[PDB]
Amino acid sequence: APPNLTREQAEQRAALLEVQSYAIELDLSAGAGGPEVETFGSTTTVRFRSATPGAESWIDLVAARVRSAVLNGVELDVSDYDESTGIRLPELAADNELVVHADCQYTNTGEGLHRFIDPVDGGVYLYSQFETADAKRMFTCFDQPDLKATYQITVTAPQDWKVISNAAGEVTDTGEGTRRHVFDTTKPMSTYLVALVAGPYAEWRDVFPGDDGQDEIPLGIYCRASLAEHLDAERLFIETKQGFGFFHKAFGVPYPFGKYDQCFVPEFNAGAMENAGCVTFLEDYVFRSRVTGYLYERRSETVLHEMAHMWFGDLVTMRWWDDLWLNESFATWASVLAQVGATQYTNAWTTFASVEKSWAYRQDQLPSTHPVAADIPDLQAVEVNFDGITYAKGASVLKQLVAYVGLENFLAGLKVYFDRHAWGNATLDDLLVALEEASGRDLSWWSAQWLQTTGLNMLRPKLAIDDEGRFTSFSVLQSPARPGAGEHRTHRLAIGIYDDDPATGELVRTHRVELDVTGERTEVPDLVGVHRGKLVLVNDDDLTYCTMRLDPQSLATLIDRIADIQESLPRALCWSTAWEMTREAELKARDFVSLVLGSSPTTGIGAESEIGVVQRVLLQTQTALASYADPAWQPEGWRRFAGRLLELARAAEPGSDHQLAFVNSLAGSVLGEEQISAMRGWLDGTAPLEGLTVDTDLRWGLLQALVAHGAAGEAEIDAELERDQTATGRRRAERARSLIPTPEAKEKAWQRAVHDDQLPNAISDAIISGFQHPGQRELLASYVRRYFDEIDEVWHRRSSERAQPTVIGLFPSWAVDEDTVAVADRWLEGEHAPALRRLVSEGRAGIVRALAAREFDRS
Ligand SMILES: [Zn+2]
Repeated sequence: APPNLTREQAEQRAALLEVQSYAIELDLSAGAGGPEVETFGSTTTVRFRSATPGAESWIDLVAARVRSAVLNGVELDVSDYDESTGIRLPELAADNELVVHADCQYTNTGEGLHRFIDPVDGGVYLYSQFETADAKRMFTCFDQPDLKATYQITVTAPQDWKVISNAAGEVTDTGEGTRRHVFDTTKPMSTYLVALVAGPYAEWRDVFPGDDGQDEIPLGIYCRASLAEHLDAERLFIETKQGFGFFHKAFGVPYPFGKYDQCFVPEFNAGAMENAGCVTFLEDYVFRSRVTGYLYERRSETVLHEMAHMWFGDLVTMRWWDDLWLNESFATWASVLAQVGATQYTNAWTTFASVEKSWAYRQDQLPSTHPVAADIPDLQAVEVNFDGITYAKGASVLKQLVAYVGLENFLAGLKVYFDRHAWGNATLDDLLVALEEASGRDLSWWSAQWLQTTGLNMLRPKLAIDDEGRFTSFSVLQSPARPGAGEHRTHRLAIGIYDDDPATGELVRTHRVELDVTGERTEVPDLVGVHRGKLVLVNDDDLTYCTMRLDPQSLATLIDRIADIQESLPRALCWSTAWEMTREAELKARDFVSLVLGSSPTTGIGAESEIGVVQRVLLQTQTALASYADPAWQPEGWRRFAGRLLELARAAEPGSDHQLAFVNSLAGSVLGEEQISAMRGWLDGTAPLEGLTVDTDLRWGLLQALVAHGAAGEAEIDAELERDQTATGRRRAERARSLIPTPEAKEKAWQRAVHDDQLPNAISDAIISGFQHPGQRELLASYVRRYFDEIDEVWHRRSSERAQPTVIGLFPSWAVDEDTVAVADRWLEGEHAPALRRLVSEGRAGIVRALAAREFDRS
């Protein structure tokens, strides 16, 4: 039970102490032994200064036992030691020295010095993970980011093992089964950035050739042995080299640490870690299969994300953890800049927009949303106060800060900031000021608008044109931020005009204006007299964080010309804007489906190069068919859609994501005779779609589609169960059982689902998962009113954790009716648990929204 350091405790210790250097010795000789090994030898010698001689302080440590601890000559009383209390340090001198001999535990969790035995070759692999505060599990330290120091690490290793750390080292053979690894003293670092990576790791090497004031850099890659066959080292070294050439130009600071080693470590909890000069990666980035291009891009971004930290995080580190959002956010942004600037992934801002940004917007519109910047009063707070929104929205708003300051200014203040604060600590405000100095902007209000609030502002353009089509006036209307306080933020955004390219007839940008948008209305005089083209795009370049609307004329053009938009970022914004206008009843549902389907499989989404956007659009199109479309037009809608899914898939590249995407969409769609015919053929080899590999997942999905339409019965599911029985498989089979279209099958599920008292929680969700379908609306009418009637008693019956998914999942979002809305209010009358009402409220709103759009579609 390690200590929950508080912001105050850290501030007080930071006030009093200044740490100079750490000397660490570790006995890892017993490490290559078997599971009975539980401890290792950690001897820490720390030199530090105190500015109130005679005061009492404390140093952090988490160990099995403490052999001895000797402050300034005196042997200290370790009899009472507990990890939650560390080591009190009374009678401090002005200059102190502490030596501590202890025995630390290896771990099997993510934290501290983690230990793993490869079940295949029996070899033992060690790695460390110290963020936020696990450094104390290896050595004695003041474990808080603002007491930086240099480290001199020496390890005694089994002789088969390599030992990688922050700095480069030298090895001398001990000839007793071991080797001794002495690593250079490092430059100053925080405790959680210290690395130790020890084992029989496969090892490559390469070097980034030095240039432009940047010295050469020794690079290496490591991974377990078994995994070494699948390591594309060549590729990784090219992407590492692209990054090092980019970042020192951009930042104006050469790589601060000596070499750059990157290790792929087993059982890694956190994906990647930016230990200085020793970056760690989870094993999923070692591609063991023919792998999709999105995975390469994602991996490329991840490598770049950690490399960025060398400067921002490792060279200048925060003071306390409430700047953790800024640290990761900046890195996220820097790595998309690098990808676009120096890698093959020149479409990176598009990916960012459809993946991280879209996700941020989705989260930020729910009632769960919270601001980026949270108060972090103690260490435990970090884990609960910063979540995905923090990071997804953090990156997106830092991108807008870059736009507002201006990129060249921003990069210019980065240099001031890295030089001003290098090998030291720094706050948000320390960086806002550097940026004020570089650009003359006033950012005193910025955090209060963007980091401390929630919700999105809408931007709608207000325009007028003359007989010639040239703007006579152009204003941007900003709406209050919702959900939230309702403030109007300040944006730097661009506006782009798109017109036919005479040579190709494709929509290309013919004009671009940038401006500060402020308050509830902003004028755009740079557009007066400019021809309005065919498409007017506010928030072009996706520089700001908002909800955008298209004018009526641009909207009409889009329906018939979206695939002709030459660039992917503008084309992705319109896919986004069209869906948001469908959600809000400004784009008729039927007209969104027409946007999506296009004239041909070569127009609309059939033409979208971007896999992320295709997936989202396909998913959103289904949602528009099931809920926003009008019942009269809906039967046709589904046929048109499943018709197009089928052609799109029978046209896509063979192992392509796009081909897979069209299959998976067809799977969840409502099908006609041919669709079922072809799909049935795909599970069999009767008529395989070429290149379409059918794994269990896809096979199960295809069957779930077959079974859901009556084309496949219980027997068909049952045999697939013989083909595969797994924890995942039972669930997958259970979902199929629930989908069969018969009241008896549904009746079984409601009771089994709602009422399986003794059913595993895995299975409950899988029983509900298949309980709904776009095409069984008639088959579910009974459960509309009964869910409301029943839920009360299950809420009182089941636990908090179990009950909420059942209410959310079985909420009758399939019945979009005034009747069902009326029933929601009817249920709403009786007093019920606030948490139960909390769900019915979210749930009811979805039905209401769907009904207003159902209506606009009729309009
Ligand atoms: Zn990060």
